[PDB]
Amino acid sequence: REDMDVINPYSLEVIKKIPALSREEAKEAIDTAEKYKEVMKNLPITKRYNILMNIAKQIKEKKEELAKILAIDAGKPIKQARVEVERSIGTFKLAAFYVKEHRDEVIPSDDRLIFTRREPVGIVGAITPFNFPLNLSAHKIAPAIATGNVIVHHPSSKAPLVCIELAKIIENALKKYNVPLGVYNLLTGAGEVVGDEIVVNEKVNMISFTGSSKVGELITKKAGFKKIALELGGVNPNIVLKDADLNKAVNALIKGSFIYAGQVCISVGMILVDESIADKFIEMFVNKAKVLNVGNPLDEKTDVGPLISVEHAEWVEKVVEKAIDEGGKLLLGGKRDKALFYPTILEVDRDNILCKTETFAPVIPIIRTNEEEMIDIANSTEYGLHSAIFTNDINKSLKFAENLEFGGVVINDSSLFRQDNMPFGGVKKSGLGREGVKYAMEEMSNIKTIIISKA
Amino acid sequence: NREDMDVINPYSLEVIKKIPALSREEAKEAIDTAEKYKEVMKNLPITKRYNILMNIAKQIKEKKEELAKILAIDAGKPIKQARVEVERSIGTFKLAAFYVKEHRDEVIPSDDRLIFTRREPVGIVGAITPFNFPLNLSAHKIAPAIATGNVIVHHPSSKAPLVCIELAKIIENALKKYNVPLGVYNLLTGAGEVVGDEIVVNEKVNMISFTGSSKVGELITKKAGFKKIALELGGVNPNIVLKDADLNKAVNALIKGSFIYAGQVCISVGMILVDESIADKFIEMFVNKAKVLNVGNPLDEKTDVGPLISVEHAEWVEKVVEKAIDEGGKLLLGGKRDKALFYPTILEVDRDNILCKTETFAPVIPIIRTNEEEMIDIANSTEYGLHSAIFTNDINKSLKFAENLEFGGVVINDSSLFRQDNMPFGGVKKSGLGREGVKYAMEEMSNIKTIIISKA
Amino acid sequence: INREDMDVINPYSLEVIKKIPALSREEAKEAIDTAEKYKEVMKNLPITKRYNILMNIAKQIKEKKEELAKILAIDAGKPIKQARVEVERSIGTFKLAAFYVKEHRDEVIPSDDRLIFTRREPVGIVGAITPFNFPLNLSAHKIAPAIATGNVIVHHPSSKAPLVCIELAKIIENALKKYNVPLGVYNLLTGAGEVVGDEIVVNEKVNMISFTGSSKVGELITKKAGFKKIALELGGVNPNIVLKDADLNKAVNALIKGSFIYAGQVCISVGMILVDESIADKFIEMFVNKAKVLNVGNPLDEKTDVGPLISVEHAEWVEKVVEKAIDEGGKLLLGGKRDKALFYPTILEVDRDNILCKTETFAPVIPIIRTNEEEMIDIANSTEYGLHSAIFTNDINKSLKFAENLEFGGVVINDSSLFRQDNMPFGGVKKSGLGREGVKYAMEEMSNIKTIIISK
Amino acid sequence: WINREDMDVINPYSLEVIKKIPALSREEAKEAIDTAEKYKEVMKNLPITKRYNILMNIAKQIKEKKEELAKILAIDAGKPIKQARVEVERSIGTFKLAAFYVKEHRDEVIPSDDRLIFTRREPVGIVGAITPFNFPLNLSAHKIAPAIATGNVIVHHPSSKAPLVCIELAKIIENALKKYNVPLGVYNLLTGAGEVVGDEIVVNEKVNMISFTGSSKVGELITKKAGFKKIALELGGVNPNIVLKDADLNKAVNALIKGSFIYAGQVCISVGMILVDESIADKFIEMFVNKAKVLNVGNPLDEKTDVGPLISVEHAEWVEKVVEKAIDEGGKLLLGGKRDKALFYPTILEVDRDNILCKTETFAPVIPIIRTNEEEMIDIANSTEYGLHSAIFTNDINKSLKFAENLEFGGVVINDSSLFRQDNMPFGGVKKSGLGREGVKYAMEEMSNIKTIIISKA
Repeated sequence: REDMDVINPYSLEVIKKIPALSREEAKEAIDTAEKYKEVMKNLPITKRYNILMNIAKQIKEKKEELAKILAIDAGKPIKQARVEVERSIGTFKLAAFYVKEHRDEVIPSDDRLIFTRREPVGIVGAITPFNFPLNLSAHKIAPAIATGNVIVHHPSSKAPLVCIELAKIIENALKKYNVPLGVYNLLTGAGEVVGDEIVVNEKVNMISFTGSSKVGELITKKAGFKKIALELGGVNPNIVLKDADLNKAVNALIKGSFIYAGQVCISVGMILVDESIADKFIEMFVNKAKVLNVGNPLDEKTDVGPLISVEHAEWVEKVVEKAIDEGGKLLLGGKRDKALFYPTILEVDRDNILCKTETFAPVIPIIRTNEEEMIDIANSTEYGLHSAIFTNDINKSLKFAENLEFGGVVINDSSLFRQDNMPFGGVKKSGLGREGVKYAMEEMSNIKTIIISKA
Repeated sequence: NREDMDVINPYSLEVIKKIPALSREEAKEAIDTAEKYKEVMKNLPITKRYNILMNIAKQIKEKKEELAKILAIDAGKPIKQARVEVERSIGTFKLAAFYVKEHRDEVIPSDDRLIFTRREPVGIVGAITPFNFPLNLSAHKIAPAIATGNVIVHHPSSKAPLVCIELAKIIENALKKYNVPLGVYNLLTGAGEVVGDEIVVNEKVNMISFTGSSKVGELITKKAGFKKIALELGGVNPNIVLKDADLNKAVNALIKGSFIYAGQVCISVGMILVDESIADKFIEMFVNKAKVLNVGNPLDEKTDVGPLISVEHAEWVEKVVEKAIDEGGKLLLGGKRDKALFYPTILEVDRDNILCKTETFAPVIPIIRTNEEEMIDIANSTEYGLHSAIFTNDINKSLKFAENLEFGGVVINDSSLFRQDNMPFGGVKKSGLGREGVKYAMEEMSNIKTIIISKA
Repeated sequence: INREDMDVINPYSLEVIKKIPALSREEAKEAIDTAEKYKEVMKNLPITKRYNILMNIAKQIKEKKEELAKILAIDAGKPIKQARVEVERSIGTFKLAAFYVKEHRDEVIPSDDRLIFTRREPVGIVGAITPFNFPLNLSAHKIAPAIATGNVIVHHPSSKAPLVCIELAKIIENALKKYNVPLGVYNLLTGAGEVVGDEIVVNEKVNMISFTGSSKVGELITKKAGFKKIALELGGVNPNIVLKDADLNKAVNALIKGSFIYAGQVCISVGMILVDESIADKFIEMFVNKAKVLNVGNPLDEKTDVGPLISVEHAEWVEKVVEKAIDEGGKLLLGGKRDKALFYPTILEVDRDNILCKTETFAPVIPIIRTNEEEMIDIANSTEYGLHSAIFTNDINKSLKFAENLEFGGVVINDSSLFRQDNMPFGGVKKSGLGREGVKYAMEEMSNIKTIIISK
Repeated sequence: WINREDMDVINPYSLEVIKKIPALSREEAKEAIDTAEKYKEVMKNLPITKRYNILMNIAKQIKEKKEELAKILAIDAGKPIKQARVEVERSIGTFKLAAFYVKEHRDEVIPSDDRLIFTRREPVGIVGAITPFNFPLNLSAHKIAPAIATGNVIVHHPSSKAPLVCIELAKIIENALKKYNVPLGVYNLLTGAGEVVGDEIVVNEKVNMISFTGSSKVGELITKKAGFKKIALELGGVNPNIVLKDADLNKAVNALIKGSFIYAGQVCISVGMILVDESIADKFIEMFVNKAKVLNVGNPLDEKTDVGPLISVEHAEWVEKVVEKAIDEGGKLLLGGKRDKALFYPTILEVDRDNILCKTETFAPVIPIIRTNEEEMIDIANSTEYGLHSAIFTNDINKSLKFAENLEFGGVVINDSSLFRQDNMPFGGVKKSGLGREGVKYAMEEMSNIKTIIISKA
């Protein structure tokens, strides 16, 4: 069927039309998935390894094609798209490694052998975002397959095309190794229908959701008796102490601020800079931001592409307007061409709307402050995903690292840093559970404790 | 200081004393207060946590016989079993002390970056504990919570709260000794549906750790909201006896599993599935051992089986036994009651019997004779998945059953009742979320922080 | 170099395949001095570069699989189907090393006001001395973890089948060049074991010795190595136990594999079979009948099950051991025949006192002892060795009792002693070894821990 | 033999003979090992609960005898009483930690299709423990506690320079064994000449593992004589402590005073040299000498004593000669350089990188200070044959990490001296300073062998 328009966020053209499943169709797919739980649960290690490795092989073989899809559909600059594709290859490969290597444990006992075994949770409901639709899908699908789960997967309608390609890739791997196709199910359509059904359905055993904090919170209220993993967003504070290497902090913060036009859960949300160096930092940072190439994601020279929709870009514009109304000083940008939003920098105080709002936009509030106020400002939000500190001081770096109420603390690089094999996630309203393949596999399985009593 | 709620001796039915019952508004105030102490708990040094935990254990040891007597009087637990529970609780606190010092974080390899993890408290842990092992099951929530730097709001079951009140005084003594504000640990007594519910629902509580009925656990998942959730629920635990089982050993093990604490344990034997070829011999042997059990006063040293926790429960169990007999269940022993004192009761039934899908929390044992190829299916046929057991000397069959039994625990050659306190413990399906055992509970009661140091 | 000093022999035809360099001690010393110059380069090689080199080695091996397999057949006398399996394993070993460079975990230890963490660093120069029998995968098991852990390598391969190691050395050189690493980080040193291998053992610049081969040589190494880390993978007379309740068809098939894979020239090959008296006749008949039909001949033939022993010299010696075994009262049941180095599957029934029960023959010569259960553990543990043991039984209690009481680095239940999953920790106790292999385990042997303490 | 009075035991402060103890012949050592062999099965099969109980009871007895044991350290080892108490407290902790690891140590399961693969740790057999004079109670505990925990029989030679606390510990172990009905033959204290009794433990083919703590010279000879045994060595070094120009000087001085002068410098991780940036060298030296000046040097039984005597007059005389040589080579004496029998006073010299003190482990309160530039420091620090502990004082993130990664040592301490050891951390040296790691959990791994068990499924 051809139900739902898929849009190129740069040109605004309809790229194509895809199926939008009804709630009853979503229920049907879940019923089908349930029938294959036994097949997946019993799939040998060698078979899961082979499937995961073959998925990585196909992605590698179609790397440029997949990167182009990310550029056209997600608006992702082609150089950045290639990086995401490369990461997705790594993710499937690492899950293949862990099928073979994941360790269970033996616990000492007099006259008993006590050991653990991990078994699938059953049906994993994977709900993936528009921004890194390929690698973030890989971060749910790969550990799910690794742990013998059946999958129902709803991708974001804002950039579904790479996920459709991944589903075909998965289907090929499954066919190659004689596994029924019903073990993996891509369900496209409205989030509030298909996504909602995955969350609510009593046959689904676990929800793994990456996306907005608002939606994540709603899931906790509607999911019922299921395991729940949430990877949400935040307003990620990046702190520049008076002793920081300023050139290196600027370069790091340009990346953290403007990669994928700020549409990353760990994008820079606010910069707190010591008053003594604030003028110099601000000048250096604005000057570097000025020279970024803003435009067509398909162009090799493009640094910053469009936001995912005009509707979102319009919303960002109003937020920047509100920020200026509250006394924010515009230092760069604040301009918009349809969905193409230009790098925008303001100096604001800690009470500004931008300090409390995740904009998913290339909009950067800078707060000049004393060291004594920084931790309090950094911790002042309802979120707690990533934070960062730039300093050369051992004592200060450790004090900040301990006291920052965040799932991740980065020293001398921006909040945007994630090494794919590290445990990754947020506290407060920013998440539940940790991702990264090893960690996701642990969430996507249940422990069985086996006790053999000795005569 | 309020005398609101009766506490009952389930053997004599006498009111032992009256304790406070907090209103919802009083529970909210207590949670608000606890919130104030999150920072002090979070920053308590390792040495201080260690010292607090060891001193709790020391105090429990000192009062061991006194605490055991309270379990007998208040929970109806035979004194020999009460002493075992107290000893376990000492171990639980000491193990938490060990882990505060020994729990390991990790380093992830990276070119030109130092990446390592750190565990931090979840914040306020809401601990809701059951009447059946109210001392050690409280220890299994409190000890790891203190170890991981959490503030605690704790609601104990009203059916046997007295030992929890004594433990609270003990914790208070330890906190005073090491100059920690008392507000870091809070015992909130009263109606489960008022105080326990408020702990579950309140937005300031960061994590719920509940042990008790499956029905209540299910409801908690719908009402908790944005919180970490650990649930230790129940089940109808199938115990499987194959053709080749050592029958003497299986009988002895299953007597314990069936009748310890009058079957009021989440991992108590809920059904026995026995091979047809040995069913007659097994059943005769099993009934004959159950016949000689001493039923009576929990304070008596020779007592094997004490009362159920309430008359109300005993009356309900009686009804279920009646219904089981209505459906064709064959009464082999017991089926008699003296107020809350319920006698060991054994029936032969088929897989469709009400007892095969009802958690009775009672000394009532359905036995199904069947064939091997049916056993896994019957075992897996409930909505629950806590513990299962198999008695066999066959390697291939033991592994087949171990893999295929849909349970959080599978016990080979001992009953479902087995739990070593330092093992990961918990259920699948409607029997739980998360694992207990101090090391595992600590992992649930903390969040990971990933720290990345970028090198030149 | 380009010198043609030492004959390399095809053990089937006994023809000289070619001549290779035989390094002098002074040339070995010179090579070790070279390796020393590159310790700093290797120690600082980034993770990505180590990963890339190891994956590229696996890629090239895969691309040359059939060629490498043919070399094993011609040089080691290994039947071609078995040769392919070795090559396949070696690809996996390099790949697994690649993944552990990325995933290996260090730890963080709790401390008030201090961050304490570990860091693994290379031992420095790893001296690898590899055997003739699995020269490719056993070289992979030393080289792959060495590179992963940032060590320089000096490697002496067995002169009895050095050709595949010369090919692996070229593959290593290609990978090093591709990623701009000096070739001096890996050095293949061919020649006499007692000259070149000995220099590696004795040289004070070598930091660790990893040796796989004869127990005699391994013992010598402990006396000659001095102040170095030492890992030894030696042999044994591996006992395989068949209890009266074993699945006989399965035990026979498993034991045919364990007895006759690579003509018994494996450190974990079946050294003796102990069989319960009650089933001894049936077992022996079944085992002899399966052994009878094995195809003995040219390893290049796809049909061949059993190729030649590695030398005429060794085959002559085995023949004398068999003669002595017969002298002692051994009963010849099959074979005993020899054609140059081609030794036919040979089976004797003997008693526990026979020379075969104490002698590692590295040959297709299988002593069978009929006995009772209670004597089995004592017979099995009666040697100076302790590599692998196996037991065939369906009995849980007996399997657990034997597993605990067998004095061996490995205990295999319901498969023969020959079993080794490449990712399991592998090695021996008593005179059979020091340390464990398998990539993750070798990486630990080939690194030193650094504890770093940051005081706050 | 228990009644024999063969060998003098000396108080290093008064030089008085405290008492005379047995010295076993090689043949008596052989017999003790033969007898220990007979109890290998008993120890190997001792239940977890029994091992736990024995370990906890040893800890309980040490705690009940704390003051007495501390006094023995003062009198026999010359250890200031305040430091003796600390050692005793650590030893209680070591036995308790072993108790918890008997219960908590984890084995692993490895994935396999249709196979259950798991590991089991089993004892090495007979552990030959050879312990030093300097921390004779806790360093004995660091070998005994893990050995018992892992089901090994023990033959234990304590240093004859301070054996009395080890005789006391042996009685304590005997009491615990008796209490829990274990034969006394599972643990054997063998006193006498190191070159007789220690040598026999090293060479005897029935001993399965050697764990030795002491001089690097003796450690090296063990590697040449042990043969086919597992070997763990905890040796010494000349431990470099580096003070960068951005260091907190007050903190560095306090930390280095402890590291330099605790137990009169007779610690394997004692400060061996201080490298200090040229730019701050004068200020640091003045502060360091001034704090060292006010240390109380005297009778270890006095509560006020900071520094007691060296373990022997022989050693003190040798140290005197080394200081003389250091001065001959151009070393500038800043403090001390004086001896009263075995009582050696805090001694500080400014020297260059080529001075004898930069290459010599003195086990004495003698501290060479070398002023240099930052870029020379790693090379000077790494220039010895040893590699136990190093330290760096700095507030700079990048520099701390650079030094931490490039210092060729088993331990690197940032902002405390080389003397730091948390008992639960893996502890040991590279180069000539060791093999293996101690710390209960780590020693348990060294003192056991892995068994891999594979259950093949149908």
